[PDB]
Amino acid sequence: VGRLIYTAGGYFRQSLSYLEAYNPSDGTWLRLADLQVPRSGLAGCVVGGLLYAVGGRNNSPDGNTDSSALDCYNPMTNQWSPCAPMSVPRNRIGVGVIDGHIYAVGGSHGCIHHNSVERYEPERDEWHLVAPMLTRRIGVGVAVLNRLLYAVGGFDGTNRLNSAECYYPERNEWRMITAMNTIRSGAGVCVLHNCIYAAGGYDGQDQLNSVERYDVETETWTFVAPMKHRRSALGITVHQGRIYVLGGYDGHTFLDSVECYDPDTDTWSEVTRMTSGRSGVGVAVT
Ligand SMILES: COc1ccc(S(=O)(=O)N(CC(N)=O)c2ccc(N(CC(N)=O)S(=O)(=O)c3ccc(OC)cc3)c3ccccc23)cc1
Repeated sequence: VGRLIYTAGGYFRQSLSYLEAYNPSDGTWLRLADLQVPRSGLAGCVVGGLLYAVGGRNNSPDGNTDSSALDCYNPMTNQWSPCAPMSVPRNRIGVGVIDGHIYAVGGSHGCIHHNSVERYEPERDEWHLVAPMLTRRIGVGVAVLNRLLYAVGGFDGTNRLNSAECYYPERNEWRMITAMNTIRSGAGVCVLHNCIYAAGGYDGQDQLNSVERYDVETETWTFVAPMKHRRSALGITVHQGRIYVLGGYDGHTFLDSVECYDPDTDTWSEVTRMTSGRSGVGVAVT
């Protein structure tokens, strides 16, 4: 009865409003308060025991479906709360937390492919922009390791990317790192045991099940055990020293499948399934 896995938003026929907490130990799902606005291709994160949903794409009927919204969920009260919106709409967004601050990375607004990045301070409820990335990335994967922010893969508006870059907060500058072996957009990126994992995604022709991690020491991307299902636009997070992937699109079907990665045995495996297949969710743990 400790920490739970929270899934918010997603897509099936349209942008979804579901918020659902999964309990890995007893294997159950709990339906929570809906998002005030349905959104797909959003990102989730956690700061001070609070759940945030960032950007994405809503179901607005006026032609403006790209979201610039930031929303806060309080588990203790089951209340969603609107926060200060970002400086620009960011669909297919990537998020990372450093020292209690949320970084919104890349994403898209219509034909605009953001290389820009902004930082949200919960203690001030403010968004301030920082140094833009070296590359424009939508469908980018973001993760944080030792107070450094990594932007991985994506789509620069012309080509799908295998390249990755690193953000140094104390210098406000970006620095390219070693590229992935695989071209990936809409991948699952996270930090587990001092490595940066990149799972699934879309190489431009197929959805992927291959998985590779990055080591700062050797500066190399090496493959690990592949997922049971190819999937892009998947939700990802860590729980109890294991990696969890949620939903996604395999090319024909919006997956309800949920797989778990054991780094000690280098094994993947389905452990449960969501209440309904869906892609482009945001996920966090608290
Ligand atoms: C037509 O089927 C789909 C597929 C995915 C969705 S989604 O609701 O999920 N969604 C919507 C969004 N808010 O943008 C997303 C769509 C596409 C994404 N990719 C683009 C990118 N730059 O990463 S993707 O690389 O992953 C991809 C590529 C080709 C595909 O067709 C075979 C399918 C997906 C999204 C990437 C991340 C989050 C949402 C995406 C909905 C319907």
